[PDB]
Amino acid sequence: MDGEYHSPYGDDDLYTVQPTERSPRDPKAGEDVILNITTWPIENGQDVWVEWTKNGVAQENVTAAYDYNSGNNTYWKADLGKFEKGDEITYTTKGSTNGGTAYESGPFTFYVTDWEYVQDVTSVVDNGDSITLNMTATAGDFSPKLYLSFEDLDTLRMELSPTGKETGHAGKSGYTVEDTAEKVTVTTEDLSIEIQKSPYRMEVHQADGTLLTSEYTTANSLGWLTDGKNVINQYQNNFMTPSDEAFYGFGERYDTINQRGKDVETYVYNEYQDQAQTERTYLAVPFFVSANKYGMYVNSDFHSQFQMASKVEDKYSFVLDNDGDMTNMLDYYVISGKDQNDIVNNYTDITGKTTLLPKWAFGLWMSANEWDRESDVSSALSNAKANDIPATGFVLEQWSDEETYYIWNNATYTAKKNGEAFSYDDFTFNGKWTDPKGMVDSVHDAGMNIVLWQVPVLKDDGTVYEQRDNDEEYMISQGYSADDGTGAPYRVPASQWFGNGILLDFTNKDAVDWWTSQREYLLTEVGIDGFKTDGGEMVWGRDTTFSNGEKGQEMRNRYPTDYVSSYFDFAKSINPEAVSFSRSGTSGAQKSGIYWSGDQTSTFDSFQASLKAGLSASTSGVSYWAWDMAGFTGDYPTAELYKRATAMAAFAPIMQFHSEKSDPSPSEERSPWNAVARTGDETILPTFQKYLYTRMNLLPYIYTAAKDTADNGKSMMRQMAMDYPEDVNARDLDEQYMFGDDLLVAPIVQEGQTEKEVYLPEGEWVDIWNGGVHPGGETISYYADVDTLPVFAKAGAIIPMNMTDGYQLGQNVGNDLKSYDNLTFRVYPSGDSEYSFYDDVNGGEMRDISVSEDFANEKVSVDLPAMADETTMQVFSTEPTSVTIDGADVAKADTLDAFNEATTGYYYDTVQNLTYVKAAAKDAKQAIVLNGVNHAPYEAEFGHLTNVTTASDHAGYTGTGFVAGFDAEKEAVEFDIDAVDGASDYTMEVRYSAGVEDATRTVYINGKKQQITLPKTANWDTWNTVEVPVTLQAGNNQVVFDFEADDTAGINFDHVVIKK
Ligand SMILES: OC[C@H]1O[C@@H]2OC[C@H]3O[C@H](O[C@@H]4[C@@H](O)[C@@H](OC[C@H]5O[C@H](O[C@H]([C@H]2O)[C@@H]1O)[C@H](O)[C@@H](O)[C@@H]5O)O[C@H](CO)[C@H]4O)[C@H](O)[C@@H](O)[C@@H]3O
Ligand SMILES: OC[C@H]1O[C@H](OC[C@H]2O[C@H](O)[C@H](O)[C@@H](O)[C@@H]2O)[C@H](O)[C@@H](O)[C@@H]1O
Ligand SMILES: [Ca+2]
Ligand SMILES: [Cl-]
Ligand SMILES: [Cl-]
Ligand SMILES: [Mg+2]
Ligand SMILES: [Mg+2]
Ligand SMILES: [Mg+2]
Ligand SMILES: [Mg+2]
Ligand SMILES: [Mg+2]
Repeated sequence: MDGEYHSPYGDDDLYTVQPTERSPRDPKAGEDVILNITTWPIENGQDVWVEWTKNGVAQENVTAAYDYNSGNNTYWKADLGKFEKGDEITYTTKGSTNGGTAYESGPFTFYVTDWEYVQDVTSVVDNGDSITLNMTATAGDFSPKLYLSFEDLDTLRMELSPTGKETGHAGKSGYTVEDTAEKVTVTTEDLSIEIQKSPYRMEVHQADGTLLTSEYTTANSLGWLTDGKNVINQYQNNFMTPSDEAFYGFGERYDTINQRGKDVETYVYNEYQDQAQTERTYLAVPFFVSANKYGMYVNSDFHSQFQMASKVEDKYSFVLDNDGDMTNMLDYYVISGKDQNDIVNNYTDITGKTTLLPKWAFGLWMSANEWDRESDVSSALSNAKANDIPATGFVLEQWSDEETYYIWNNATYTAKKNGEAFSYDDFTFNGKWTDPKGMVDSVHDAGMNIVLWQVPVLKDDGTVYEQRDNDEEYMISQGYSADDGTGAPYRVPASQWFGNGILLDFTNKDAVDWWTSQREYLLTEVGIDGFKTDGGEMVWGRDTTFSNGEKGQEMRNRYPTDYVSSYFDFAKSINPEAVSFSRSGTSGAQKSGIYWSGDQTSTFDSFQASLKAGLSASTSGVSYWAWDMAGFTGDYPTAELYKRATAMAAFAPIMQFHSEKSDPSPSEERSPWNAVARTGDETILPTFQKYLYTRMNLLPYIYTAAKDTADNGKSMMRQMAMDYPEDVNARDLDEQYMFGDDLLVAPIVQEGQTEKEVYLPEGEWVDIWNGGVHPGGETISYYADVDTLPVFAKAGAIIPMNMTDGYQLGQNVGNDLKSYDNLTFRVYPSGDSEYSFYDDVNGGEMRDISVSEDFANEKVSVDLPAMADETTMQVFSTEPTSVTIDGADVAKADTLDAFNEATTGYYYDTVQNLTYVKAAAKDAKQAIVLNGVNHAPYEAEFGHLTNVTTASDHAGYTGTGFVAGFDAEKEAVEFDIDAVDGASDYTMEVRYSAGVEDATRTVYINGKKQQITLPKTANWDTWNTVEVPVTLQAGNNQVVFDFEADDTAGINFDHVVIKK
């Protein structure tokens, strides 16, 4: 016998076990305890046994029996039997061959547990800023205490002390209590908390009485798992949930946006590519938002399992782990708010606000693992320029020596001792990187910023490399690693990524200062702009111990955020414009930069999953989210996937392309120029350009939304139910979302699809590309070829943009971040709307713009505040008869060139139905009024057409053309028309041409028929308007124009306008 081995918890992995563990790891009462033991080599005459005590009394030895052999080893099972709650078992496993050398493992101790639950509230003590509920338990001899406090008047905090020896924290005092013999009610202006005393049971209501959530119907819902003497290993609570409740968030989730029916694990993990299928994630957060208008946050870094109607149909539960410490209270919050986004804001009050990033973060980020030398970088920059791709972000991954990870590849130097930091001058730069500072300089010269890839582990694959060995030596001697629980440094389990490597203990300030000081020259001298801090999901083992005294169970989820946050703050301390780009974290991750969805494939299935990950991450407070556009590996994406992915990426929080392969032939770059090369489809380039340029045109709206995230907790990209939680059609949507406050984006995420369903909530929605109007409250069908993305503006939207003199979306404005070309505000008038623009170009002043729609009196008014730049309003309406600024008429410009050369004026874009109004910069409010205007036209060519087509051969039409002829039976044009101001009579203007003879058409208004006369126009190049009286009602009015048997003559139908 060369050895024996048993270790009850193995690596403490949630998904797998080592072959020498105890099962169950933590025995409960009535569970059979099995010890898996190994001996080597495989040899006859081996004896394996267990020496042990139960409650301090020696037991008869238990003999192990063989299980199987594998490799050089024999595996055995020793059966200890079942135990009762309270039993303390201590054991040593032993092996020997023929009475000789006994080898052993242990001693190991476990305490047998069982569940104890809250029974009744015996007394209530109101301390003014906290309330204590003294309770009885269903079993055992504890005297538990549940403390209630208010983090705010709409945010309830519960802290449970099973033994009653701990005390909860103070909160707000603005509550009242109505305590009676059978019940206690705690009320604030936002919540009503009703608590039955016997048995204890809590219901959380809004002040108006509406139920938010409640503990399970049978009570005894709240519990702890204990042996009654030494340990508390888990906590649980159970709640009632009706069949229709939807549950969002839980960190970044790849399988579904609605976790109803799932057992959700709060456990960070590095799962390569099949995150959806395994239901795993790098970024896990114990916070969810329910469409029933509340969120719940379990405040603990230990692993938890959320059982969302996965066991019993009307029950959800959380089971939270603990390390045994009986003084650790259960601490969770039930979070209300003014709306769903305010619930997220309240959550970030507790766990941390998003840190506003510099504007460069919101441009295109270019990346490819294959970029591994200076010539690759100069080529990327030249290709970007040759293809008119003004990106703002650049990433290097394969930049280092691949040993120390803070030294440029090929650099030579005099190896240092004692972890002393190098300076740029210490190195002689060779081969792939002859001048790193110059390389960096060239990136900045192109208007981009660079980040370098990092890991939180000191590599140790057993190979010899002088400087790495020097650092490992120093790190261990300073106690800069975490401890394995025996005085030795913690190493990542062997079979994992960076197996055998030593983690830097990021809880240890001195260790962090040392680790970062090795990277300092990169920021102070080389001039980088941040780090792509990869990995973090590397803490295994229960006995793993950190300088803060916490161990592995508690630190696994926290470690990656301690790591990311440590680098983020460090980089920023030296360079205020620095940005981190990471993948792993837990609650609080949002404070430290960008999170991307990790490693996926270039397929539509993966694209769908990526969108689910961004939507769930959003609800969980991680707003600055990215993904590898079109996937980073697998067979190269098809032109169709690359085009569909580019569209979505451009209308996402962070836009970034990337690829896995280190030295492929041909190139695996997910760049647009390489995509053209690989697919042979040259049309990819102008489509990518269109989207990238549109994003840059929208950068003012995007960056303002980025600031709203930081200040008010509203994520940039949001699942539909975050804005419409009561809308039954919005609950499960995962192929569209809101972007900023006012844009609805509906990416085509299915292969071969061109008929896109888009669910439109209540109100009016306008296609931002062409001015097509879509009343809300139904699912429409939008024809989207491979180059097209449905995007719609909400009623009342005010959207800042940076336009060229062309003034259309999709025109290249460049990547200048320090000035605007033509600062423009796109407006869709609807009642009174306001917007606060973040003018970062001019010191970050908030510009409060308001708009007052008054179509009933043919007017739209804009109150423009003082600005530092010339402004152009683009207002969706019919053509004005006049426009005033401060009561003085501004000049009408007949052409766009004339509009551009003017200092002030107005111009009507006939194709887009937009009135441009130009105002000069002034240190004073300016009152703009558009007179004689009506709601924009409903274009006939955008209507639902039956057996009739469009044309554009006779000039003077609005929109893109008109419906041509429309002169045969069963030919029809149907509009979806909104009442401008509620149910009422209105005048409908019908614009047409009838160059040959008088005509008539039949019109149906919500089923009510009338015939209209359309007299002859001078010729087909002459348009006329006819006014028809209609009665419209609230919502969507179906207005169908038909050519019936008694109708006559051909016309060209331009549009209809609704007015008073
Ligand atoms: O050759 C010139 C002529 O060609 C097309 O039609 C010939 C069409 O003429 C007479 O009928 C038309 C009918 O089709 C419809 O026309 C509307 C259409 O008019 C112009 O285009 C016609 C073509 O249809 C063109 O002049 C115009 O440019 C276009 O924009 C309009 O949509 O309705 C008119 C009025 O009732 C009718 O006169 C003729 O009766 C028929 O035999 C012949 O096929
Ligand atoms: O939102 C309106 C409309 O947008 C697209 O169609 C625009 C398209 O409509 C007609 O075919 C005109 O003749 C063209 O000039 C326009 O480009 C969507 O495909 C459609 O579904 C949507 O309703
Ligand atoms: Ca038209
Ligand atoms: Cl007209
Ligand atoms: Cl009517
Ligand atoms: Mg699906
Ligand atoms: Mg609040
Ligand atoms: Mg290369
Ligand atoms: Mg700098
Ligand atoms: Mg009004």
